[PDB]
Amino acid sequence: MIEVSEVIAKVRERLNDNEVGNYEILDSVLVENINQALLKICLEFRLKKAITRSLITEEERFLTLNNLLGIESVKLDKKEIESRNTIEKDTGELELLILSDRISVTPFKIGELEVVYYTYEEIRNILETIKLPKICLDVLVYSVLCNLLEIPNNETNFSVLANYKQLLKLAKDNLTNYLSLMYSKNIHFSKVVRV
Amino acid sequence: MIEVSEVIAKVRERLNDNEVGNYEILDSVLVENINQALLKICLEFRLKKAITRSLITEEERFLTLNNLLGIESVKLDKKEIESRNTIEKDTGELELLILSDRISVTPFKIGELEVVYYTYEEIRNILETIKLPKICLDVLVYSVLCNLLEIPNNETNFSVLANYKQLLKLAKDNLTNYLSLMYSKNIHFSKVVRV
Amino acid sequence: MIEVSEVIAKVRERLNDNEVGNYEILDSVLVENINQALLKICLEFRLKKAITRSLITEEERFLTLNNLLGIESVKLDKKEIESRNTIEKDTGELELLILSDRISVTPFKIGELEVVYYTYEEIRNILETIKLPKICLDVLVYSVLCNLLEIPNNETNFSVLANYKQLLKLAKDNLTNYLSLMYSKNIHFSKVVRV
Amino acid sequence: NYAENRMGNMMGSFKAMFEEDAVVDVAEFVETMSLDNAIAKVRPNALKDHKIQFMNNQADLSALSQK
Amino acid sequence: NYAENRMGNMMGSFKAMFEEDAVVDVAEFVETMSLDNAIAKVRPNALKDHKIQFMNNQADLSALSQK
Repeated sequence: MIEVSEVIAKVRERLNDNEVGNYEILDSVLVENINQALLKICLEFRLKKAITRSLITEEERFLTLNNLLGIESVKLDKKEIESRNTIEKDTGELELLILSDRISVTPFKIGELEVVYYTYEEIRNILETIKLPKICLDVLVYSVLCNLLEIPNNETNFSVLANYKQLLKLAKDNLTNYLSLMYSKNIHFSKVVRV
Repeated sequence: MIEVSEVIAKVRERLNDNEVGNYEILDSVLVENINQALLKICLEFRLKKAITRSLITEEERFLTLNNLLGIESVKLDKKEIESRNTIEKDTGELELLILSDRISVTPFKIGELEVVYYTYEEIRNILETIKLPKICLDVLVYSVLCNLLEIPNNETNFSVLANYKQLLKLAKDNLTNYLSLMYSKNIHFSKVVRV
Repeated sequence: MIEVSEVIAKVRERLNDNEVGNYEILDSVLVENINQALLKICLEFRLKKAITRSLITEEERFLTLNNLLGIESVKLDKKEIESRNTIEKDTGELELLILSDRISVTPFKIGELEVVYYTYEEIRNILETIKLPKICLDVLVYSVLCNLLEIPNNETNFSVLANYKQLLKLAKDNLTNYLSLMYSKNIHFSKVVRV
Repeated sequence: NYAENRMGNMMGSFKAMFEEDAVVDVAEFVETMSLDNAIAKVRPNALKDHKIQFMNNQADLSALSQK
Repeated sequence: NYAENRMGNMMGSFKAMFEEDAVVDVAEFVETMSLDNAIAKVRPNALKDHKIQFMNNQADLSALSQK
């Protein structure tokens, strides 16, 4: 778990804005930028998988998720749902209807939905805590810092942004190392193709 | 959903015009540029699919759509309409007539039209809300920002525009990542060609 | 539909001439340049197809079109007219005579002409409206703006013109995207050659 | 039987490493790409970055034929 | 018997040196890579750095066939 205070402190130090009195960058701006960074980080690395198992009937037809990034598996009464669409097809094959963070089934059928998806748990207060591995700290800083360096404070801000991009790439490499060590098999040989 | 206030604030900060009193760029200009950005974003990525199922008879012959970008499927009484034209051919094969956001059928036949198309839902007020995924925020900023950087405020505005173009390209890559994770199949192998 | 006011405003802003009192560039010049831009845009992209079905007899021998760009199909009594010429051949094969926005048939025969061609609907007032897709706005600005940047106001006007040329190329790419999505088939495979 | 079915799978199919931001609707792209007459429309500037790597599938057709 | 089983292992399989930060879930990647129709989705900017080195497995098929 990462506290927001330490991310904020590192960003303030890096922006030469570690002054309690002045705060040229408002904390609302920093919290919004941290939300954006959490968005990008959780989308690119698929950090948070969530499972929701609800029921849809004729009364309520939609399943309201929260902070949706992507759906990787849908079951309806232990039956695979195959295609995804946003158009509300009248009849045909059974597809999953996505309505911008509302989930239903296109040629509607009474039943239950077991959906696997991805989530943010974004923050709104400086005293909150980000439920992410500590290795994700440097990728949060260096990603939110590139978002703020492009305020035209200095004539050489974009070269500094370019340097921070490489630093961010290295941080992402570290994060990938961690994720592979956690959630991946410890294998050393491949399997023969069986057809 | 994205509020217009946060897009506007980021653009103002980036243009060194975050001054409440002065506002060198009028808010009408920003809202028009945001409409242009929504145009380009929704066209390139085909974000919004809409379905309209109306009826055309001899009394009213045209179907007035709104904020049209493209037609991807037309049915007339559950019959595929094949070609598209803007010339009002007298007779021949059955074609779809497009009249700059008015839809009809060229060798006119009484019936119904089921049309799938693309839409803007553009904005007109600063207090409105853009119904788009939050990941689309950075592509809205960096695209509207390149539209304003080419006001000749500075002699080095075009290099800054070039940097923002690369930033926009990365934002579009993130958006494509999101769209693939949402509205695309989770597959890992191809199918054999069957002829 | 695009209002002329917004094109004019963007051009004025881009030329550092957004001053109501001064107007270093007269509005007649801007409207003429916008007419030129509409010319080039409608010619290159074949935006406007028009059909005219009139009758030619011995009394009046010519068909006066308007804002002609090109002819893509001619029928005379549902008979294809093959070749085009401007020389008034006395006898021979049946050809279409073009006389700088006057259409007739070369070895003249009484009948009717069904002609498909291209049109401008150019503008003459600042309060008019351009009947074009909104996506065509940026191609109108960036094309009329390159026409005005080459007034020798500045010693670095041609590099700015070169930058605006690339911007115009991107705008044309967007316009081609839109046109393909509108007036083209939604196909994903080719057909086998049948000889 | 294994060699005949694996050789029937090797030809008539393609393998590729995709990045997760190469094209929108990558399942749709690999459906239309599996045909022998493929008109695949991708996003703009997706041919100059090379985020798709088509790997050579038939590196083992001759050896499997001989075996 | 050793030559037949080793030649059946050599073709129909691949070997590669991975870095420990090449891609997330490297076991998942080598599961989908072992197929003859592989659609492997990797992390962004993983095709331009070359952190995976696919080594040539069948450098010994012909000599084992002759032996």
